[PDB]
Order: sequence, then C-alpha cells, then structure tokens
Amino acid sequence: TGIKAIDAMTPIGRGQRQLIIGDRKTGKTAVCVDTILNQRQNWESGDPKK
Amino acid sequence: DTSGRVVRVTGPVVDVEFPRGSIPELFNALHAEITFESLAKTLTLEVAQHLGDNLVRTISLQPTDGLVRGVEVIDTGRSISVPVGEGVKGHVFNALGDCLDEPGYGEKFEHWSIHRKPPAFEELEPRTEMLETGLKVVDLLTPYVRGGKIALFGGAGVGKTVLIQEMINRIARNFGGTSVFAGVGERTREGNDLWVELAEANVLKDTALVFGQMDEPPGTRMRVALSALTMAEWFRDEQGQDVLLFIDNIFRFTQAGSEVSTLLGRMPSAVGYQPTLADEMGELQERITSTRGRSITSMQAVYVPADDYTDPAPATTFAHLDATTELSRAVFSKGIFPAVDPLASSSTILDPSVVGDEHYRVAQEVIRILQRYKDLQDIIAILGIDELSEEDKQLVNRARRIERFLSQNMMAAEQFTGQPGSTVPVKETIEAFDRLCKGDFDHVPEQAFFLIGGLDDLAKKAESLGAKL
Amino acid sequence: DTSGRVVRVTGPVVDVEFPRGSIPELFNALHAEITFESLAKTLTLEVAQHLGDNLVRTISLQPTDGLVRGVEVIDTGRSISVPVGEGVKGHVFNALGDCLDEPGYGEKFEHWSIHRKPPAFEELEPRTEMLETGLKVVDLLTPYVRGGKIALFGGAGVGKTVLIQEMINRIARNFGGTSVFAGVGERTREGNDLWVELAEANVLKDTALVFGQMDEPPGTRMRVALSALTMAEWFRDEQGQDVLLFIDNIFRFTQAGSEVSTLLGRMPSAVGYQPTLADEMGELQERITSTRGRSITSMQAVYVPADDYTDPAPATTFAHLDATTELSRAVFSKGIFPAVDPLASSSTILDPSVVGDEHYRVAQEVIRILQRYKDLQDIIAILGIDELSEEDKQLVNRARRIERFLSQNMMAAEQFTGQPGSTVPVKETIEAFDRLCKGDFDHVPEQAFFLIGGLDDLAKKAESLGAKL
Ligand SMILES: Nc1ncnc2c1ncn2[C@@H]1O[C@H](COP(=O)(O)OP(=O)(O)OP(=O)(O)O)[C@@H](O)[C@H]1O
Ligand SMILES: Nc1ncnc2c1ncn2[C@@H]1O[C@H](COP(=O)(O)OP(=O)(O)O)[C@@H](O)[C@H]1O
Ligand SMILES: Nc1ncnc2c1ncn2[C@@H]1O[C@H](COP(=O)(O)OP(=O)(O)O)[C@@H](O)[C@H]1O
Ligand SMILES: [Mg+2]
Ligand SMILES: [Mg+2]
Ligand SMILES: [Mg+2]
Repeated sequence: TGIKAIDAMTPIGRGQRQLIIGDRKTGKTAVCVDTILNQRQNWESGDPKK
Repeated sequence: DTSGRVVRVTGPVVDVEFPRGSIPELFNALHAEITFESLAKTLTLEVAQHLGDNLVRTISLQPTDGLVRGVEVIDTGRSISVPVGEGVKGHVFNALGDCLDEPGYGEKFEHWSIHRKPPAFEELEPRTEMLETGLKVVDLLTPYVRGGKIALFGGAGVGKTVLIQEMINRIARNFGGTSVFAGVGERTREGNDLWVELAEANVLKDTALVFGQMDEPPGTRMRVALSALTMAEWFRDEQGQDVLLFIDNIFRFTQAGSEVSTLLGRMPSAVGYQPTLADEMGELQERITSTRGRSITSMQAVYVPADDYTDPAPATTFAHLDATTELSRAVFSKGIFPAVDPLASSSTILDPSVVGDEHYRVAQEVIRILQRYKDLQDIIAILGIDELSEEDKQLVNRARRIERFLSQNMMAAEQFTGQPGSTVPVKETIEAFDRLCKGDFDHVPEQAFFLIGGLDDLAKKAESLGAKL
Repeated sequence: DTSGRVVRVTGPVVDVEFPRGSIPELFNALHAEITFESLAKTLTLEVAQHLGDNLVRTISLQPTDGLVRGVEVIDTGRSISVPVGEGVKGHVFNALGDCLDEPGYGEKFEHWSIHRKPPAFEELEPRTEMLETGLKVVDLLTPYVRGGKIALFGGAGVGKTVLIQEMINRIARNFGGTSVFAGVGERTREGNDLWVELAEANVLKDTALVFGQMDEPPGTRMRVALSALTMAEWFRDEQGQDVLLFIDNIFRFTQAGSEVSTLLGRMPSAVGYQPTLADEMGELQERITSTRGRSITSMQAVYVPADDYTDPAPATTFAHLDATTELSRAVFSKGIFPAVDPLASSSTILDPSVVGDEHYRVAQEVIRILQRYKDLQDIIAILGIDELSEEDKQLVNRARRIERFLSQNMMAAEQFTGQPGSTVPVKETIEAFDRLCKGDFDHVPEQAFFLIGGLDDLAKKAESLGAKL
C-alpha cells in the first residue's frame, strides 16, 4: 500500500480482504487511492505476476 | 371521456381512477376542484404511484380539506412547471410558480418542468477554488469553495438562519451573478424579514425568492426546493452566470418526504424515515452542482433533529457536500458565535496544495490544540485545571484563548446585540492564529478574545482590559 | 404422478405444491432443477413448514438464482443424509455430504440422517476430568473438561479462530481418537488454511472436516453443523472411541436461522432473532454431549455480536457449556494474548474437590487481585496512582504483572509475532502464580512478563532487561 502503518502493522496480501472502516473525513478514500497509486511501478514492470 | 375520478383521500394524498388507456405518467400534474365556498380552490395533484386497476396515487400540493370522492380530475399532460428567465429576479414565488407580491406575473414566461436530470458525468469537474468570506473560523478551518456545495448543520436555535443571513451579507452583496433563495419548510416571518431586508439592501433586484414554509402540506415542502433549483438551473445553463443558491432547511424537504411516504403506505425504514431517503436526497442534491464552465455556489442549512448528528437525515446529507460547518450547542452555550464546532466541521480544500502550506499548518495546529483540550475536558470538569501537567496547563490556556478567538461579531448579529460586524482577511487570520498557537498572547485574559475581528481589535480590547500584545 | 411444483420463490425460501397424500414430511429433502446453462444445478430443499392446502414451505441449500416457477420437485422420501464411518476421516466434506477434494468419495458408505434426538436423560453423566491444555490462563482460571463442553466467546476478531487452531495443535495432535471439525459459516481462506495445516501435521488422516462457509445460503449454514454432528455421533455411538468435535463460530447456525425466520412467516423476537431461538439452540446443543462411557470432548467458538455479551444468542449459548473462555476486546487492545477476560471466564471443574486446594486457592487469589485492580483503574486514571494506599499500590503492581503473565506466546500465533510458542505444565503455572500473588517478582519490570512461558522464560526475559528473581 505504500503506507508504513499498514505495511508494517496490518499488512495486506494478494487475495486478502482488508476492511477500511472509520468515521467520515478520516482518510479511508485516501488510503484506498494511495493503495491504487502505489501499483504504478508494478504496472510499469511488465510481467503479469507483479 | 378521459378525465379521472377521486376515489380515496387519505390526508394530502389522493387516489384517482382513470379510464383505461388514459393513465397519467408519473410526476404529471392533475387538477381537482374543491367547491366548499370557504375552501373553494383548485388542487394540483402530482402523480406518485401507479397502483393498478387504473388507480393512481398522487400527492396534493394544497390541503385537501373539503375534497369529495368522485369529483372530476383533469390530467394536464405535463409535470409541474415554474417560470424561468431574467424576469424571476426580484420577485417572490410559490412552489407552483405563482408570484406572491404581484399575482399573475410570470404567466407568460418560459416555463420549465421542475423534474430535470442531473448533469452527465462527463460534464462534471471538481471545484477547488477558495471562497473567502471574512469569518475567522470559516476561513481557517472550513474554507468555502467557489462553485461548490456548502452546508450549515445544527440543532434547534444554534444560529443556522443567522449564519445564512451572514453569508448572504458577505457573498451575495458584492456578487456579480444572480442569487436564488429557497425557504423549505421554515418560518414565514423569516421569509418576510428576508424579503424586506433584501429590498432595502438593494439586493432583491438580483435575487429570486421561492418559499414553501412551515404551514404547507408536505407536497409543497417537498417540491419547493425543486422549483427553486429549476430556476437556478435555468440561470446556470441558459444564461451561464455565476449562480448562488441558498436553501433554508433542506432537512424540511427530507421531513416532508418522510410524511408523504408515511401517507403513501410505504414500509417505514430505520428510525421511521422513508425507505427512499438517500435516493430522494441524491436526486435533489445532484442537480445542485456546477458543471464545467458554469457555476452554482450552493449553501444549505441542515437541521439536526434532537441534536442527534447520527440521525439518518443529516447523516445522509453529509455525503453531498464540499464544506460542512457544524454548529454545536456546547459551543453555543459558551457564548461563542458562530457556534462552529471546530473539530467536527470540515472542508475538502483544506489541503496544502490548495490553501498553501502556512494556512494548512496553522489549521492543523489549532485543531491539534483543541483536540488535546477536548481530551482533557473530563479531568478539567472534575478536578479543574490545577491538576494537569505544566505542559497541559499551558496547552489548556492556549486552547481556551483559541476557542474564544474563533468567535467573531458577525454582520447579522448587529440586530441582536447592537455591535457592528467585522471582516478579517484570510492572511491576517492565519497570522493571528499562528501567533496564538505559538504562545504570543498567553498573557492576555481569556476575555478580550471574545467577539472581535483581527489583531487590531484584540489590541484595543486588551488595552481596554489593561493588557498588551 | 407424485411430484411437486414450485409455486413461489422469495430468495432462499421456496413454496412447493404437492398432490393430496403425497405431501412430504417435515425436514424431508426435495430436489428441483435449474437448467440455465451458466447456473445449471440441482437444488436441495429442506421441508420447513406445511402451509396447508397441500402447500409446503422449504428452505433451499443452494442459491435459487435461475429457478423457474412450476418446475418439477422430486420428494426423496427421507431427510438430508451424510456419509458416516471410519472412511470419512481424512477428507473435506460438504453440508450435503459431498466430498470436496475427491468428488464421489463416500457415495457407497452408510448414510445417516442429520436429524437426531438427543440422548435420553438416563444416559447422561456429569464429566469432571480436567483436560490439561498448556496455556497458563486456561489451565489456571478456565480448566477445560475432558469429555465436556467447552466454548470460546468473543467479539469480531479477538482470538477465537487462533485459539481453536491452538487447541487443535495441543489437544488433537497427540490424540488417540477421532477429530471432527465443522466450519459453520466462516471464511474459506481459514478453511483452506486448516486443511493445509492439518495435512502438514499428519493430523488430517484422523480428522474429518465439514465446511459450509459464509458465501453459502442460510440453509447450508443452518445444516452444516448438523452434518458434522452426525458424523461425530456415529463415531461416538457405533465406533465408540474418544471423539473431538471442534466447531468454528457455531453462532452462524443461529444467525442463519434468523435470516430466514421472517421469510418463513414468524414474528420477530426481541433483538430481531427468531422466536424459536433457544428451542433450536437446545435441539442442536443437546446432541453435542458425552453419554455414559462414550466421550465427546466438544469445543465451539461463539461469536458475540458487537461485543455485547447480553445479546440473546451468546446469552442463550451460555447455558449449554461446562467451560467458557471469554475473550475481550479490552484485553485485545492492550496487546495481551490470548485476550482472555480472567474475571468473566469460568469453569465448572474449578472446584477444590476436582483441581485440588492449591490450584483453587491460587486461582481465587488471582481473580481477587484482578477484580481489585479493575475497581481501582478509574481512580488511577483520574486522580493518579500516588493517591492510593501503599497496600493498593503494591496490589496494583502485582495485578499488572499478573495480567501480563496470563498472556502467552501460543504455537498458532507464530504467524503474527514471529516468535515460537510455549507450553507450561499446570503445576508450574500454579507455583508461578503463587509466587506472583505472594510478591516474589515485584522487583522485575512489567515487561519480561509479557508473552512468555514458564518461570525459566521469565528469568531469561528479566535478565534480558537487567534484573533477577
Ligand atoms: N494520511 C493523511 N495525511 C494528511 N491528510 C490526510 C491523510 N489522509 C486523508 N487526509 C485528508 O483528509 C481529508 C478527507 O479524507 P478522506 O476524504 O480520504 O476521508 P473519507 O473517509 O473519504 O471521508 P468521506 O468519505 O466522508 O469524505 C482529505 O482532504 C485529505 O487531505
Ligand atoms: N452571531 C450571533 N450573535 C448573537 N446572537 C446570536 C448569533 N447567532 C444567533 N444568535 C441568537 O440565537 C438565535 C439563533 O436563531 P437561529 O440560529 O436563527 O435559529 P435556527 O438555527 O433554528 O435557524 C437567534 O435568535 C439569536 O438571538
Ligand atoms: N495469540 C495471538 N498473538 C498475536 N496475535 C493474535 C493472537 N490471537 C489473535 N491475534 C490477532 O487477532 C487477529 C484475528 O484473530 P481471530 O481469532 O482470527 O479472530 P476471530 O476470533 O474473530 O476468529 C489475528 O489476525 C491476529 O493478528
Ligand atoms: Mg471518501
Ligand atoms: Mg432556522
Ligand atoms: Mg474466527
């Protein structure tokens, strides 16, 4: 996800279902959009396994 | 022939039977007649449901007192329409489109249906331009957006209407575009007060007023917002000039929808609200938007039932906004005006890439200090301030001074207290609150931060209280 | 002929019509067909109610998407039956009795109906033999009963699945009998995890797994526990040798029964549960028992909705158990694992006549110390610890060390802390907590008690922090 807190304490693996739960205006959409944006290098790699 | 016939009358909801093949489409406007000589009128019914067996359930927009079963119902063929154009600027209108101050006016205008579709997705663009008002708390912690949607949440009697009037004074007077004001299910005295004060402030010639107030059947209070929104949509699409839209208590639209739903015989959802709460709220709020190149700055007051912010109505409204100013009764009881809860209120442009680094840093520091104060509030309530650490005592002093300096004497508060208003530029606000959160005013008493403007007002009040900066 | 006809399909509940005299009995299994090529399958329907006029209301065990009104429904003349025998060991099965990893396996076995009556009262015998697990807190405060009924209570995501995996590691790995694992409405990732981890430990060859998970319709989640319980009942009554029965979140049985209670036409009970809550829970939970001379050591996980132990489902489950390990989220939030609430957990063999005088005395002293600490916590949080007595400060230090020493590094949590697991005999636990309550380690820091095993691990970690004992 590119986030220290998530990648260190609540890590997410491929195939896992992690719930982003919270109040409004706490950074849920921020966390998810950053998770999406962090895959840019994986996309630019080229192999379908990354 | 093809005319209908009233069958059931359950409050302001009327069931009408039509000859087969002549069933009116949904949202169509039908006309019935009440002949009782004191209540003689012509009811405008709006088709809501097709019940089957050629029955049609409609919502009456006028009280059905005196309506008889079996009377003739005339299908007009089109939905309820309102006048649109330049001519609507300067006049007061109904939910049905009737001019109130000058009856019969506007009947020759172009008439638009009040049921439109929201703009396409490819037309939408996010709005991230700051709208500077002159209030310290609004400009610092919840900056408003040009062409974005703004709301003022609050319980009963916390200052929603006074803040609406403050924003009318600040934004609508120096404005170049056109303004629309919908009063949905609110006081009629306030509608008259606003009409008169806009007439005298020379703002009425730019403002169109549409009023469906507390003494109206739920259909009127459900459709008046759509009428005003139709006029605003005309001003945005056909003329394209920087519309402003003020809506007083959109929650009354929600509540009238609740009552209408109860009368239509729908199953009640959680709390008791209609099952189609979010759907109606979205159908309404998605037309209040700025398209690419055409602007509508919107500002709505949202009532919070029983001071319950988890109520389904405001909780559903929250998702449709760019800046939400939340007024608390805890802040209102301390004499702070506007009674803005700084920790609950928010804005989507409080972002270092929009407002700048210093604005955002000062805002985050203010919010951190106030959150620490709120964390300590329990201990402070039982043991007082004397038991905290020295760091915590310093922070609580700074936080009391900050929460008092977010208060301000508003232009609309001169009618209650007699003291005129105050405007504070945003750069001066940032500088002042930077100095507060840095500790440059920890010697000035707690008062003298109360209901003032910038730093010059603070200096004057402190020197009148024997202090200096 | 004598077949049925689908009349109504409302979600998972299907109404079927049969000719007079060919009405299937209650709990029979009927077969309908879905011929849509993307969803083609054979629906199994369990007769739930006799609606009258030859109508029959059944619950479907597969999703009803693609089912047409009027299709043929074949009455099998019997209830749902599952394969039984010493040949089900080593295989993953269905709620219907179908092998998942090797389809077709078991169609030539003896098949037992999944509906039984509980053993007669004259065959019941109390079990008062301790099952030594190896966990400090479990062996001390919640001693498990050998041949008795054990449960793990707790909210969503505290310790239940990890604790059941730990107990499969401890009790089932070196067992001389059979193990049956029912995954009732749980995750499928965890089911595959358990399958693989039992194949690794060479335990799968002795274990029979029956899975009906969260993605299944409520019929499967309602009947999978009965299928696995029928397998265990065969291993207890016919073979007669030391069954172990693990059930993950059995509650899902109650919840699946609650999802269809309104579709079956029953008025809802207090908290939205079915009116037949306790009755169905008793019909199921009374078959999970050890008769005289025939042992079934049961161990269930019980989900507590929203951490509310007053919810009717856990409150009704509480009455069927000999030992309860109740997990808290307050202990989960402090990092203490397993997150057992020592003040809420209980066991019926915590009796001076069963566990001995010293075990019981040490357990009661630990409980008293922790209760006094829980009573002082609020004072300490508001007024500070220095306001207490010297006796109370001594007790607070002891209680913090004790509540940290009840935690342990489990074998099944190496995936979460990287640390290998520990095992502590019951006598070492008794003597260690005796020394703690007496005060022999009041000079060792609060750490070095946290996630360790016996007294040797305590010495190691204390010296790792510069201390002795
Ligand atoms: N890690 C972060 N650091 C700083 N600011 C953040 C962070 N995450 C989010 N924010 C800020 O929080 C604001 C709102 O967050 P976000 O919109 O992601 O919350 P949300 O869960 O989507 O709430 P809602 O759905 O009600 O809008 C954004 O303006 C963003 O600038
Ligand atoms: N900024 C202010 N300064 C002084 N008094 C105020 C201010 N705002 C509100 N009040 C007082 O509180 C009351 C709030 O009423 P209002 O906010 O209009 O009700 P509502 O929020 O229900 O529309 C007003 O009658 C006014 O007397
Ligand atoms: N003994 C333990 N050590 C470390 N972490 C644990 C332990 N027990 C539970 N956890 C944490 O709790 C999480 C979920 O616990 P689990 O028991 O699977 O939830 P549930 O009780 O709802 O099934 C795990 O991911 C794990 O990180
Ligand atoms: Mg969001
Ligand atoms: Mg008001
Ligand atoms: Mg679990």
